[PDB]
Amino acid sequence: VHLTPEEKSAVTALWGKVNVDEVGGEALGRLLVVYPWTQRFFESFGDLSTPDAVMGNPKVKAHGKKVLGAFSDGLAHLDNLKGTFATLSELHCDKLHVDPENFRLLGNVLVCVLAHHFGKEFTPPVQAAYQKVVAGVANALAHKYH
Amino acid sequence: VHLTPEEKSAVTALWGKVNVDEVGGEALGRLLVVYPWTQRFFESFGDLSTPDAVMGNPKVKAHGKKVLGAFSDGLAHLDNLKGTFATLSELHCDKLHVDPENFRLLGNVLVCVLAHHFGKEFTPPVQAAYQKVVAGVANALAHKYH
Amino acid sequence: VLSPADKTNVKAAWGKVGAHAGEYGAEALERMFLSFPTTKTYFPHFDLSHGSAQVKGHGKKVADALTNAVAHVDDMPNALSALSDLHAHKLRVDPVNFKLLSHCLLVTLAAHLPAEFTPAVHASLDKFLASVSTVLTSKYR
Amino acid sequence: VLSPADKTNVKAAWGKVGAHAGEYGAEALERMFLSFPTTKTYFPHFDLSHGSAQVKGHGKKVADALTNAVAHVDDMPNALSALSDLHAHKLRVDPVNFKLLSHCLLVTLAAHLPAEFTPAVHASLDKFLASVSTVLTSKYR
Ligand code: HEM
Ligand code: HEM
Ligand code: HEM
Ligand code: HEM
Repeated sequence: VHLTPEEKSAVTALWGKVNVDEVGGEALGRLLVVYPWTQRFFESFGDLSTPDAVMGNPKVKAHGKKVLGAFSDGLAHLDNLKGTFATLSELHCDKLHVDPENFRLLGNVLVCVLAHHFGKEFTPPVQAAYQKVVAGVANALAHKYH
Repeated sequence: VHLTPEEKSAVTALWGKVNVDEVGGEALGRLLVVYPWTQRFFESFGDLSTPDAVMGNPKVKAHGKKVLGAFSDGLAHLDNLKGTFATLSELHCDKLHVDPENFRLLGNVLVCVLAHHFGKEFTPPVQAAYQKVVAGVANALAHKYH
Repeated sequence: VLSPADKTNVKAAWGKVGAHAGEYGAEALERMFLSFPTTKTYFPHFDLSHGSAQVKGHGKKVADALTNAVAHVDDMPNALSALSDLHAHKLRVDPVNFKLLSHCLLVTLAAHLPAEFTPAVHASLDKFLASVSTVLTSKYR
Repeated sequence: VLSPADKTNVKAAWGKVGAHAGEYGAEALERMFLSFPTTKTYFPHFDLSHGSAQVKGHGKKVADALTNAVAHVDDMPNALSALSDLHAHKLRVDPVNFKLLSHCLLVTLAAHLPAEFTPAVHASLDKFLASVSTVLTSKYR
């Protein structure tokens, strides 16, 4: 993505405060509760019957941590997101055949999660910067569809 | 995009029978009728107040020819749709900011028009060949976003 | 949300499908499976060969649902209620696919009802399928 | 289509929003113009700077429409006929834009309701914003 000098600074500053053991599961977690068809891809995870089952699900937390890790990688290579996400793109596009629209949904609820955590700190300018990232990432994950 | 040789011939055969003076206008017109928000983009064409107005609009039929032409080009450069549309992607992405979903909607209405004109001749197999070209063009046009 | 014009158009059109519904629903399906291979993941056990009697039988049920959908166009959530659970609760079908089948229904129609497939009707029909799709993709039970 | 639970959820969260609706509606608009500047093309004559009294006022307006929609959840198409006429027919707003204000409104709520924005609330509020968007992007008159 683009990200101005002060933007990357803000993104970075905020991400430093992100809890890597929790946020990933919070996003993947809400992805499944809010966009229920996404659950079709995680049947092997166990009970996803209610929002409580989804959020408190061990595999959802453990997997989400990985998802969060892919994002962290992105943050470290904003000038090469497609390269950074090449492997994942093959996995999500050629293997799993995840419609690119969901890459966009995960990215956004992520933003909601970040928003839910940082509150007032997650300013419109800060959000704006994160939308750039989350858009690059999603586009990167969908590269194999282009 | 990849079209089997047998596909490229079905697409090619069919397109040779395409009324190049009308098809593009039918497609552009239906886009605007079926997806009215796209009209905002062509407001300078004038009266588009109704379906017949849209389909009867001269600038629609006129501009449609350019659109069909673009499709003929990509159809002649399926090997390099991205480069072939680099200039159109700059226009539709950087200048107009047409949402990439609309590119997909137009390709699809083109497919309905082709079905409408060729009836039974536009067989499932032939359609599938066209969904490939069409999706490739949309992707090419959205390249400046990707 | 359908205008009264839409209900008119849709009924005019779909009514001309009549006895053809099962066939057209089958063709739409086939068109879909051929055009968008991934849609096949929802019918893994299914015999999806060109003449598949299973496919033809299935499209009959799909096409009938649409007829019932058209009849109760002002009460699709109640009418399609069961199909909603099925697709949204049970099948967890990704909404995108409903856009593909819809397009395929539309292509099928256009290929078969040349005179009826006018821009306006094509417009209502799209909206209609967009509503059916919303209903079938919403969890409200 | 909203489940009784979604409606219960929506009415509940929106109550929690209480007096702060207009504010949030304004913060949503701002977040959107910032994150997705293309949306600005729709408000050429507006002063879109941070403290914009204009954006603040349009925000109360967006919120009262939502509060109105929440109040007539079962009867939104009729409830919002005017606004639908405005957005769908008149302004022809690309429906892609609604997902953007919707997302910005959720993000706004996520940032202001650290104690009430639960996964369920988020989900119900999303489905709700989606219905609202479907109504305002439908030409049903
Ligand atoms: C920006 C969004 C996304 C990112 C960055 C991302 C990242 C990841 C990563 C890191 C992995 C694990 C790699 C490994 O196997 O070690 C993965 C796997 C997977 N992702 Fe995603 N993903 C994203 C969106 C999605 C979406 C939207 C879906 C579909 C609703 C999805 C479904 C899956 C599945 C099924 C797996 C494999 C899980 C398993 O069977 O163990 N992902 N993802
Ligand atoms: C399927 C992909 C599409 C193709 C093949 C295509 C192709 C073209 C071509 C050939 C031009 C003329 C460029 C020039 O000579 O200056 C053009 C212009 C334009 N297109 Fe597209 N287009 C597509 C989709 C769309 C969509 C979906 C929209 C927006 C709803 C759109 C909006 C426009 C606009 C605003 C112009 C200029 C109109 C004017 O003269 O005012 N196009 N397009
Ligand atoms: C216009 C929208 C659609 C309508 C009207 C429709 C209607 C139906 C009906 C009537 C049934 C059969 C119920 C029965 O036989 O008792 C069904 C089953 C099913 N549908 Fe849909 N459907 C729609 C969209 C989709 C889409 C988009 C997909 C996925 C690509 C899909 C996947 C399935 C599957 C997997 C089954 C179950 C097949 C089986 O296991 O036998 N449907 N649908
Ligand atoms: C749930 C989403 C939305 C709601 C509830 C909503 C509601 C409203 C309301 C209440 C008005 C006031 C009009 C009057 O005074 O009668 C309005 C106007 C307007 N809306 Fe929206 N709106 C939504 C989405 C959109 C989107 C996403 C756009 C486009 C980016 C947009 C663009 C406009 C414009 C340009 C006006 C006219 C503003 C002016 O010139 O004063 N709206 N909207």
